Amino acid sequence: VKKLINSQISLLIGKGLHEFDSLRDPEVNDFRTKMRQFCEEAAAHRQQLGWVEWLQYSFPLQLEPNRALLVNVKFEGSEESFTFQVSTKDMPLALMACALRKKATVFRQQPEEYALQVNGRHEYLYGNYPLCHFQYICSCLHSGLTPHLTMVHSSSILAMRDEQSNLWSLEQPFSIELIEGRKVNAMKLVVQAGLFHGNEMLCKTVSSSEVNVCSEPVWKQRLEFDISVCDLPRMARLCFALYAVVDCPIAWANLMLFDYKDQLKTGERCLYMWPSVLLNPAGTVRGNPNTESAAALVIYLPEVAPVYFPALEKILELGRHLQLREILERELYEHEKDLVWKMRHEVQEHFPEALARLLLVTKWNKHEDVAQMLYLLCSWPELPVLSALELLDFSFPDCYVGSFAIKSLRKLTDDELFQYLLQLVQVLKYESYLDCELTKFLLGRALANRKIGHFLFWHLRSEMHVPSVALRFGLIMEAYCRGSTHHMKVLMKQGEALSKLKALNDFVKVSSQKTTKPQTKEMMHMCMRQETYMEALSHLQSPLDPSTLLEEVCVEQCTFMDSKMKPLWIMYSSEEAGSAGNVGIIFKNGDDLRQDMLTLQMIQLMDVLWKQEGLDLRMTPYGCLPTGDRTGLIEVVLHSDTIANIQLNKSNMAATAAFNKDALLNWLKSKNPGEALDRAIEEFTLSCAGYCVATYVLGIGDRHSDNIMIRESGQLFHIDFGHFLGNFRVPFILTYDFVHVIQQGKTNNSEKFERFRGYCERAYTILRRHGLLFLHLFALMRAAGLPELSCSKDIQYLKDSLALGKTEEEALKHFRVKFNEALRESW
Ligand SMILES: CC(=O)Nc1nc(C)c(-c2cc(C)c3c(c2)CN([C@@H](C)C2CC2)C3=O)s1
Repeated sequence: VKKLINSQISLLIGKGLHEFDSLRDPEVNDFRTKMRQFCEEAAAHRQQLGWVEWLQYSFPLQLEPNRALLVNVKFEGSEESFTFQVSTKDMPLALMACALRKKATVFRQQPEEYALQVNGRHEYLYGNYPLCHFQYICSCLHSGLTPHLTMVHSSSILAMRDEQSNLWSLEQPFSIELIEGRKVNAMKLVVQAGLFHGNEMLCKTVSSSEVNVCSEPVWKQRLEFDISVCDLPRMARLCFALYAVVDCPIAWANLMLFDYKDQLKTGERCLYMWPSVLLNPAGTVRGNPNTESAAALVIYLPEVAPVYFPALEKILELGRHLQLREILERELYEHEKDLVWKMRHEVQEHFPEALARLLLVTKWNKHEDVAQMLYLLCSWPELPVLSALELLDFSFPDCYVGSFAIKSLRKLTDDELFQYLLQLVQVLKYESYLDCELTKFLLGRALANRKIGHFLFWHLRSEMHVPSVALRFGLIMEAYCRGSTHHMKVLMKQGEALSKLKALNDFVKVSSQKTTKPQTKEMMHMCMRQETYMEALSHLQSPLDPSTLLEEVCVEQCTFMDSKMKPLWIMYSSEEAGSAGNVGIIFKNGDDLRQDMLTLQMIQLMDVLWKQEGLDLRMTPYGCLPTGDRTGLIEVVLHSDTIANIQLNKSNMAATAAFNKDALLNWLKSKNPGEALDRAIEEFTLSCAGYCVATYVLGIGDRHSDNIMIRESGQLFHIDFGHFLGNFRVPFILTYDFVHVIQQGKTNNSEKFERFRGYCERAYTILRRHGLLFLHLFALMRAAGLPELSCSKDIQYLKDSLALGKTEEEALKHFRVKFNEALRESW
């Protein structure tokens, strides 16, 4: 059983646990033992949670960022149910009271003993919130559906819990010996070397002498750096770059000068290098695992003796010892930097949220100054979440700064954590050591919230094919599995389904090139009807949303789309869920989805920020999740079609039109007869404004009818981008056919069109006020290595699009010019 769990973890993470042992790495060994203990302690705490607390762990509340409605309620094991009329302002407890009173009269004879389950879902309604604060209830109101809920007793919840159990003296200049290499190229070879603290250099870079490409090259020369050994900061990074010249990049490699035990490193080191696109300080500090083919560089760190980095007590001991200040404190010159450092005590006392700027002006290549910074840091007041997100960036590489950022981030709600989880996982790629505060923070939150654990796992699992993170991410996942053996098995079931979908999709790719679609579709179904497929594809939690249950696969309704990669369309049904159980997922394999996944998350964030200000633009933040190498799932939006399909203006249809411009409007009329047409045009108008502003801010062009879809409700959404941040300055885009629907099919309708302009302006001004949040998240995403999110010019695009330099009046003026130009562009 102990053996079995190891084999199950190995299969789940895609890497045998035996491979960790074979490295013979003390840091790996210590990480595994320490974090296993940490995660098993979390498990012990979880298994003794009270039933309400377990609900909060397993089914965390999905809330939104008077009026009457019908609700159907039943009891766990019963066919019979009661339809109640309640108010939107009523609490769950009031609803549960009604249910128990009805049961008492039917059975002929305590609300606090119950929770309301959403039928056929792992989602619950509970707590002191009015019904309309829950996302499920709001979803039902907007779609006009009846909520269906099930009374679940505390003893049933506890049964779920139970079944799911488990130094300063060294003044000489820092130097190294470059011994030799082992490589392939066409010229002479040169090794550039630099000391870095994050992005900034600790001193000038030093080059090696030119040697012929011959060999297996040899140098055996000392490289001496312009910085004392006592002045090396704790997180000092020695970076190398091999290239050829008569420029031709070949390889690079980094390492930390101190090890994970705070000891200065000696002596000889073999650096297995990574291939280049000269210095790359943000690159990983672990060697290339492919030692067969990787070019190596052997070096010698001199035995200066055993020296450790000074402890915090010694650090603090050493350290213990105006209008224009404000005018610059909202890139700065030499005298301005000195002003800030001079008045660093005043920054702590009066301007604590300017810590970042203070950290950027401190001299990290002088230990007394670094010291002087850390004493202020250790009594620095906790900062808001927004400030802490900036501090996670690689520009702030110091470990005490990192620890301070995490300390300020502990007040993140689970909802905020979920929202920023993609970025936080990517920040792990900047980390220097395995055991770190970010990893412990994420694991802790993941074990305290099953939904966070679900998405943490998949973000990590989806990058196990990347050699530079496979070890780190594999270890984190192993640790998590030690924390929840039950959830490990739940995730294995998802993995087994995805394995079958990959095999099925490979068949479809081959088959689609050899026969007709009806024939490929029929053989797809025959493959799915195999017992191994029916079993593997049925009865699992959706990777897109663990609260969504994918029960019985509806083979007859499964198909594939015509796009190059032939993405699979998989439909499900659930008797217990009813119509809400009718859900679809798309499996797509062969394309890099990461950039589009980022775009969708950012649109999702925009939607939350708008709703927080009482602006609902009726967006469609459909689920999207990377699951493996160029593989991911997409949540199907049902009852929708492409603008292209509708604009074909097919005959013998309700949408058929006298002019092509009326095709969209006629389609909406057919789906929304009578008085319902007005709401659909509004839903269309609102969503159009949302996506117009979203694509403008994110710099998304290439917008055509094949990549835009419309729901029968009228809601417009996008299914391909991407292509963002001006990576084909993209203008604001207004399409004539959409303007036509907004104007109710009329040629002149300023009333409706200017309302639409108002929505766009309100949406735009709200995003400007959270401009810094976007900049900080995108900064952290530079860790991901996306082709179109590589440098400062990509970040600069957002500053320009949100006009953060300008005042609100100037920015709004500037936005109105872009809107008007887009209006003129429309025919
Ligand atoms: C009725 C109907 O077809 N409803 C639909 N709803 C959705 C949500 C559809 C959809 C389909 C596909 C093939 C994709 C997307 C969305 C988004 N997207 C990428 C940009 C993301 C993976 C990164 C796709 O590849 S199709």
